[PDB]
Amino acid sequence: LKRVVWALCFMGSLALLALVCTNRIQYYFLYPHVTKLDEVAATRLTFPAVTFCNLNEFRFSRVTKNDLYHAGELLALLNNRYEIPDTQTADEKQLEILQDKANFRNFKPKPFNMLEFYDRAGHDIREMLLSCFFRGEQCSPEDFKVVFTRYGKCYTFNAGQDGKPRLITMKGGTGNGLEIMLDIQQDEYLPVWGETDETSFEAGIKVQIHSQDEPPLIDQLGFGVAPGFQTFVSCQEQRLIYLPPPWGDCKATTGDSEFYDTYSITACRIDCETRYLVENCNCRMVHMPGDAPYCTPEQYKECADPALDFLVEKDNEYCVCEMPCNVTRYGKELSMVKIPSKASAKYLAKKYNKSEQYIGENILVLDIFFEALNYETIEQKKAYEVAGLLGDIGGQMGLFIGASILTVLELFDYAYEV
Amino acid sequence: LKRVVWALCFMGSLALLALVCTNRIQYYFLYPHVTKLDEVAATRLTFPAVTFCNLNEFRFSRVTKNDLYHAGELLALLNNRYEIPDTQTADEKQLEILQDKANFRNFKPKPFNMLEFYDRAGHDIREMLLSCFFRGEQCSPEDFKVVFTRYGKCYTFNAGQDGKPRLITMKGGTGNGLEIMLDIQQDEYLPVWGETDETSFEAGIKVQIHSQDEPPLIDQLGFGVAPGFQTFVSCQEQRLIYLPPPWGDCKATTGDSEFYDTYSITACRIDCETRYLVENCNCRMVHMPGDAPYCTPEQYKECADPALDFLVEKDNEYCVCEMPCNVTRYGKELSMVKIPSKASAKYLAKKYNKSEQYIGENILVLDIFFEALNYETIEQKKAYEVAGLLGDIGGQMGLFIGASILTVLELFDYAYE
Amino acid sequence: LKRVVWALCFMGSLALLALVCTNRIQYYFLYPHVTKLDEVAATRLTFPAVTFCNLNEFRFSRVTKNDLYHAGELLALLNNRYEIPDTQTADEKQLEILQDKANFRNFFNMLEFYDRAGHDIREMLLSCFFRGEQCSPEDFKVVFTRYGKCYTFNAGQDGKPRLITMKGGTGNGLEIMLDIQQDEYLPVWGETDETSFEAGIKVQIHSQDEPPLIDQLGFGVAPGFQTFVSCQEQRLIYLPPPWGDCKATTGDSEFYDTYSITACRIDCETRYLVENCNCRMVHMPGDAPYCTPEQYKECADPALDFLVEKDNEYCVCEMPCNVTRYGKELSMVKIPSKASAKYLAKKYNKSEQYIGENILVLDIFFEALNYETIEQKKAYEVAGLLGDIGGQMGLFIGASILTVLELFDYAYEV
Ligand SMILES: *[C@@H]1O[C@H](CO)[C@@H](O[C@@H]2O[C@H](CO)[C@@H](O)[C@H](O)[C@H]2NC(C)=O)[C@H](O)[C@H]1NC(C)=O
Ligand SMILES: *[C@@H]1O[C@H](CO)[C@@H](O)[C@H](O)[C@H]1NC(C)=O
Ligand SMILES: *[C@@H]1O[C@H](CO)[C@@H](O)[C@H](O)[C@H]1NC(C)=O
Ligand SMILES: *[C@@H]1O[C@H](CO)[C@@H](O)[C@H](O)[C@H]1NC(C)=O
Ligand SMILES: *[C@@H]1O[C@H](CO)[C@@H](O)[C@H](O)[C@H]1NC(C)=O
Ligand SMILES: [Ba+2]
Ligand SMILES: [Cl-]
Ligand SMILES: [Cl-]
Ligand SMILES: [Cl-]
Repeated sequence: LKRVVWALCFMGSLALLALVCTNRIQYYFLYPHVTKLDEVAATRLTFPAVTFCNLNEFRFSRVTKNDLYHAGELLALLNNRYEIPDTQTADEKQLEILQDKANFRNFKPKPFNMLEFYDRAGHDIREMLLSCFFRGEQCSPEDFKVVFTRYGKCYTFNAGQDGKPRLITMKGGTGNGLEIMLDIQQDEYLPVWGETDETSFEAGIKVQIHSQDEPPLIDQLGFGVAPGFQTFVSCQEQRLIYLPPPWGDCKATTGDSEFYDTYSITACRIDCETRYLVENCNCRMVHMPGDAPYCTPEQYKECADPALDFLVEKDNEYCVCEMPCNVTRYGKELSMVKIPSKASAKYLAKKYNKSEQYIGENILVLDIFFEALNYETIEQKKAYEVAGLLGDIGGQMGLFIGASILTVLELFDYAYEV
Repeated sequence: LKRVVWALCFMGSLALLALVCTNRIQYYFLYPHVTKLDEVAATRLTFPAVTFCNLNEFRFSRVTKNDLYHAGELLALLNNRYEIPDTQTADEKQLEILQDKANFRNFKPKPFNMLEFYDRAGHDIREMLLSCFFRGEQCSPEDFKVVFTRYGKCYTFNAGQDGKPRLITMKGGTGNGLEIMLDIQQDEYLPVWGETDETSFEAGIKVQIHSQDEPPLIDQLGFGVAPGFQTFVSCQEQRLIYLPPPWGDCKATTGDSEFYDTYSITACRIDCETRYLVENCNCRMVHMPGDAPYCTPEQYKECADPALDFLVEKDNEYCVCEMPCNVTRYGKELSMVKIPSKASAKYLAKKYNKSEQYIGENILVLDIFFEALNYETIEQKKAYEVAGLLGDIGGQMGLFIGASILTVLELFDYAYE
Repeated sequence: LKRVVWALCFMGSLALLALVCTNRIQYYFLYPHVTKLDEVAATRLTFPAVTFCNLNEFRFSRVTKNDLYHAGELLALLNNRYEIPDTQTADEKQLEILQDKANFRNFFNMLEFYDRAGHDIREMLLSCFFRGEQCSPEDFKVVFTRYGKCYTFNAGQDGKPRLITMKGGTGNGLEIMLDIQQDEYLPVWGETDETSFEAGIKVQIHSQDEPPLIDQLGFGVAPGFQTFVSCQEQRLIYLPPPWGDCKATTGDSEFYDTYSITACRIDCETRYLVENCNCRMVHMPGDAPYCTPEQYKECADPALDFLVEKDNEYCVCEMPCNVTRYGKELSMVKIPSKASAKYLAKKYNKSEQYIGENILVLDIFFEALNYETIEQKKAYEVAGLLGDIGGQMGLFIGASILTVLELFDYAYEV
């Protein structure tokens, strides 16, 4: 009778060992991870890269007759027949100027390049930048690097490219960061006389705070800043460490692109777009990097734009961009105050030779800074390693039947002898 | 002497095994969890449901003499004695309209319904919606579905109700989302001539971005949008998975509500309120769902409001809403640009046959989109499961005394003799 | 041949046990932790303390001739030679007043000057409501910061009970209508260090256990808008060494009852200024002597700036293990509505323009009646290590602690 109770106890114990062991094994092959959040104080923080664009792509006073000829349809200033659209709400002077530039009688077309057009007709930072301050000391427009995006000629402060060393901040708070007073030059905006898809009613700038290791993607990752306010941006540096397969989904390999030195998801997207447009239309857009020839406005109309839209719509499988394992993100909180005060309106108007109306509707102040001298870390950590797996299997294997790998080897010994 | 040192080693080993084993047991019985954060790229994102209200509950030009008679005191247009309050700083015409509407001389009242009054007097989406675009293609006011909230007649885009399929976005950024130009119609706002508790000075709209599975709760979960700016709202889809008892506190059961098909904490809140008001006052407010009769303004005055206030403090234990285990939340970052530009102000003024002053104080553009085509996941994960407990107990049990469950069974066997 | 493969299996098995066991040993000695996020529903939430300053340090109408004499250079209204700045863009009345106050023919405490000349909450506070019930200016406690005379609602200091809210949403919180008094702003005729073009207020939402640090931790609120602030209470629990970096011993400073990272920062600053200049600035607390405007120019400011740059290691403030933080999301609506501008203008005896350029409404509340908890939790405890080493020790060679002791015996005998 005792051998029966022993047989039942050994059988049930071996069954429990079976299901528990297969449980821990399956849990290991899920490759599970859990997250470790930490806050690290630092004596210094590397200030990020700040890219800003004017919402107006190009200045009206800088557009020329040749520009209307080649890119008149693309710039939406002229209709398909090289004639001005509906004149509703058209200033007499502006409409006469445009009508004069669109005469096109005995006109010899000069050579035209999209990057030349954006570079000269775009808003000059030397005119927009009314004042610059970093850590309380003056900055020059030479700190701003020209970057071409979908919005046109844009500028990146502290880009850290072309061998310039990146700036640091040793104190947090509103004073100890970037602080620029900009004039968005609303007088230079393209007149809107007729409704169009490209017609926009916004006035202000668009800013993206990003690491120097990634290029700007201002059309998607930027936030707007409106004239007439001083906007504060409190930043919190975040350092992210992800896990590669089979734990998570990250880009383990450096994967350097021909266009960009360091791999980033932004660089992967704009690289994918660049390759697609170069293959499909044999030309490259203004914002894209490389050595390819830039598109002509005819190529823009008949190939480039429908090609990108078709790439977005047809299938995401062509452009699948994984996230790198080491990522520096910047968190940001926005707040506003009014500019200028009644005590300063006259002084600003006289300082920049403008009317107080103009100052009120054209001046914005951007204040970008770190809230405090610390950074957060978010790390994906492996939850079950092979040492822990063997430890649990050994513990339960020793608890239920008290056997070992040598014991199973001995049972296989008798099986081979049998 | 050797058996004595052996006895000391076995005793100390058995004590240590005792305290370590009870340690792992107690840690298991705390039922602990830890969190798994992950970010997932996606080729498509389901666009959320967007509900907005005008801050002005009902239009002044649509209020009628009968409305003043029944709900004049409730709307704060008339005083306790059904008379207009002080006319201080009242436009002559503006007051003339109200004085004529509140005559009540030889007036034979007609039936009155609160939901009819809000549905007819509230701001019409056909007049507010100056332009609508979703993913660059035009939308109609018919895309917005009417929901009645505490703020009055409100509208939900991509509500996904009545069999409509939920919309998706295949690109991120400002262009590729919902983008509406609204006229908040500040001329239709209730005149404020005298101080009252209900008096408010704000002008604009209130928006809540929420999953289609939940009803809006704009009085608590909404954010404001001011006229004269294009407000960008960058959304981040977050997918949350919680643990039921005994690990955490989540809804293990489906939790069928009578009013709503899907369970949500909001649906639980307005369910608690609706049930409480039906039991105490036998009527429901406009925002509440169901089939009960709507309250009359007298019922609102003498029963509903004090009942809700008594519900907040006295019965704070009475309404307990557990959180569901699988929840889709949307995070948001707001930024603004100025509207309109000087190059467009007059074109807007002529396009909508308004003065530039009006455009300046009445037009707002709302741009709701996903920052990028990805979603975050926040999961509560069990930290100590029974397999790990048995493995650790077996490991320490085998390290300290080298025993097994069969060893203790044999010890009970020898003890049996 | 069988004993040879048995011996090799025991050798290799002991090697595997060695590397796995040392693996768990080293992993345990990393002292790792992982994060636990949780959301806790509550019937009540303790409302935070809200400190706000006007961006304008002191009122122009309250400055007197003596104040111009002593602190004229510091306040930037007068130059080093006690003369008026450039007369470009100067109000005729303001310039006549300043020249008259600067007559300096036949003609001071910093805290008296800030306390009396600063913006009075009794004039700024046009309306106050908390949970729908009226509040008085006496509920705000005066705190002196770098911005000047500032005010803290629900400060909870001096034994006052902390306020609670039993409902979430815009109505059920603090709601104040303020007049920033833009007419009292210092006239700016020439460039100066204090010169600012902003108009509005600065707010910091913080727990009562920590002092305000509004020049660094504040956000702006612009006039002409009602800004809503949705708050989410967060409770953070950190680990002390060797797991993390937290202050296990509170080691509260004499200046403040409860230890906070901010309180440690301003304590270090006060101590440094007392050591180098034998005086304390306006914002600093204690019983120490306040600086004179001459002391400010030649000692205080360069000492503070040099303290930030020269020795950043000197002030090391550890983070406490239990920290209550408040998350916040801002949004705006326009104030006043066209239907309400006239009533406000007449109610407060101002022009409709003045209301447009001076009135702001602040609405601070909890989004919902819950709070988040973020806890650092130990990933490998000594019981788990002994369990893993025991499991692998029993799987690979099947030995025990008693087995190793017996091996020491048999080795000792032979
Ligand atoms: C990602 O960041 C980690 C640190 O956060 C890097 O790990 C360091 O790698 C260097 C080798 O170049 C070592 O000298 C350091 O000791 C490592 N630090 C730690 C904490 O392990 C890692 O190399 C980075 N990965 C990439 C691809 O850049
Ligand atoms: C200010 O600008 C106007 C615009 O052309 C110009 O005529 C005037 O001379 C300028 N004044 C000064 C002082 O430069
Ligand atoms: C435009 O509005 C005015 C009143 O403001 C009205 O008289 C006129 O008929 C309107 N025109 C159109 C085309 O609606
Ligand atoms: C810290 O806060 C937690 C709740 O978040 C509480 O349980 C604990 O008692 C507090 N004190 C310590 C020393 O952890
Ligand atoms: C109202 O404002 C005027 C203009 O400054 C002032 O003279 C008058 O005294 C004010 N009324 C009161 C009651 O303060
Ligand atoms: Ba009752
Ligand atoms: Cl997992
Ligand atoms: Cl727990
Ligand atoms: Cl670790």
